[PDB]
Amino acid sequence: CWLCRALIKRIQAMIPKGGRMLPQLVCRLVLRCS
Repeated sequence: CWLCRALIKRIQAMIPKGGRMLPQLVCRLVLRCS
């Protein structure tokens, strides 16, 4: 989760086209964080 969050936060700025909901949630969704 830490790393997932780091990447997720930075990326948010980068793409206006795609949208990810709050990072803790996003990591669980992909379940990358588990």
